[PDB]
Amino acid sequence: GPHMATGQDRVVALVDMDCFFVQVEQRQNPHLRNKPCAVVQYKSWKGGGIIAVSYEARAFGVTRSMWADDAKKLCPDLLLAQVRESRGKANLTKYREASVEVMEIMSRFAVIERASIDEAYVDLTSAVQERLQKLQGQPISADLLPSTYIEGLPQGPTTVQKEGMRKQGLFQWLDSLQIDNLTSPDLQLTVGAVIVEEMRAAIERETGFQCSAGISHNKVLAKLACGLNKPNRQTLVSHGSVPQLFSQMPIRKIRSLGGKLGASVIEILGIEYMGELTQFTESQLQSHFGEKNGSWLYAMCRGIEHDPVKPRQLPKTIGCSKNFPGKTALATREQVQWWLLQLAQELEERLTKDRNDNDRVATQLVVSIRVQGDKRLSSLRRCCALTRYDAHKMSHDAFTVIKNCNTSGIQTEWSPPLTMLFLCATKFSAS
DNA sequence: ATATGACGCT
DNA sequence: AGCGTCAT
Ligand SMILES: Nc1ncnc2c1ncn2[C@H]1C[C@H](O)[C@@H](COP(=O)(O)NP(=O)(O)OP(=O)(O)O)O1
Ligand SMILES: [Mg+2]
Ligand SMILES: [Mg+2]
Repeated sequence: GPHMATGQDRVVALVDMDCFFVQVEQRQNPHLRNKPCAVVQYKSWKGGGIIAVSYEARAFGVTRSMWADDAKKLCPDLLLAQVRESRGKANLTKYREASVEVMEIMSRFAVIERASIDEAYVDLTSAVQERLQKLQGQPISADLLPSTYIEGLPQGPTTVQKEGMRKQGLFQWLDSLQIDNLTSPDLQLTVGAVIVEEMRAAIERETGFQCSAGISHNKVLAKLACGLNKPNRQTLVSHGSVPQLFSQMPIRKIRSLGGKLGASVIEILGIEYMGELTQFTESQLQSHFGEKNGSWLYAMCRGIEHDPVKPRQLPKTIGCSKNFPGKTALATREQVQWWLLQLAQELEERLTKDRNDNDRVATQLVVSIRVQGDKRLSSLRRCCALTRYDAHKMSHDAFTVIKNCNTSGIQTEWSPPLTMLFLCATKFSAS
C-alpha cells in the first residue's frame, strides 16, 4: 500500500510527424497541399508502392504498402510525388534532411531519442520542474493547451462536436488539478503538455510541418497516446486513465507487442485486451514468456514501464539496401558487383557527410544478402573492416565476404539468385 | 512485387 | 559473431 511504485516519476513525450514524407513534398510543391496525395517509389511496377498517405487520401481508403494503380481506383483525383532515385535506387536524402530540421528544434527544449526518421521520444522531467518554479503557484489556463486531449475525459453529467468534446474534457481535467502540489504527477503531465504545445508550435512555425504527440509517464504510454488523436493533436494519458484505456485496448497495439510475442500472449493466456494481464502474477508471466517479458508485461499492463529516453539524436548505423524481387533477382557475377558498387557509392556519400557533420568515423562494414525463396528478411550477414570511405574498396570487400555463398560452379553466373543486397556501416568512434 | 534502424539471444 | 525480432 504505502510502498507501491506507480511509475509516475517521469514525464515522457513521443512526437510524430503527420504523414511526414507527404508534408515534405507538400511544402516544396504548393499544388499538393490540402489534396489527396501520396508518395511513391518506382513508377514502373504498378505505378509504384505508396510509402506515405495524406489524410485527405486516407479518407478514400488509400493506405501505405498499396500500389499506386490500385490507389487510383479508390481515389481517382489522387496526386502523387516520387521519391528521388539515385544510382538505380530510392534516395531518401530529402526526408533525412527534413528530419534533422525537426530533431534540432526538439533538441532545444529537452533531451530527445530519435526513434525513427519522423519521431523522437522526449524526457520532459527536468524541463517540467524548472517550469513549475517559474510559475510561482499560478494555475494553468486552457488557452495554454489549444490542441490537447485528456484521455478518458469528459465524464459523467455536464455538445455533439469533436472540438466541443475536447475542451469539456480539458475543463474537467484543469478544474480538478492540484496546483497546490508540486509532487502531483497529474500536474507534471499538464506542464509537460504545455511544453509540447510550445515545441509543436515551434516545429510548425519554423518548418511548416505539423505533428501529433503523446504525453505520459513512459515511452510506451506516450507512443500509444500519440496515436489517439491524429492529426495535429496531442493527447495526455495519465496514470488513472490506464485501467479503462487498457480494458479494451488490444494487446497488439502496445509497442513491442505487435509481433510474435504479443500473439503468443493472446494464444497462451487466452485473452484479448491489455488490461486482462492484471489477473496474472509475475511468476506466471515469467514462466510463460521469460523473466524479462514476464516482468515487463506485469508492469506494463499496470501502466508502468522503465525504458529510459536515451540521449541519442544520431543513428547508430548508416546502411544502404535494395530488393531484387521476382525475376529481377541478380543471377550474374557482374550484376552483384555492379549493385554492390551502387550501394557503396551512396554509402560513401552519406558517411563523408556524417564524418564532417557529426565528428565520427564508421569502422566496420556489414554485408547482408537474401537468396530466392528464403522467408527471413536476411539470409546471411558477414562483416569486415571499414578502413577507408572508398566506394570501390567497400564494394570489393563486400563481394569478397559473400562470394563463398555462390553455389554456381560457373565463373560468370551467380546461384542462388540474390533477392536483396544490404551494406551497413556500424561501430563508430570519435573523430 | 510494397528501405531502413534498434536491439535481444546464443 | 551471426541470426532473429520489432519497428517505421
Ligand atoms: N513501410 C514503410 N516504407 C517506406 N517508407 C516508410 C514506411 N513507414 C514509414 N515510412 C516513411 C514515410 C512516412 O512519411 C515516414 C513516417 O511514417 P509513419 O510515422 O509510420 N506514418 P506517417 O508519418 O506517414 O503519417 P502518420 O504518422 O500521421 O500516420 O516514414
Ligand atoms: Mg508519422
Ligand atoms: Mg512514425
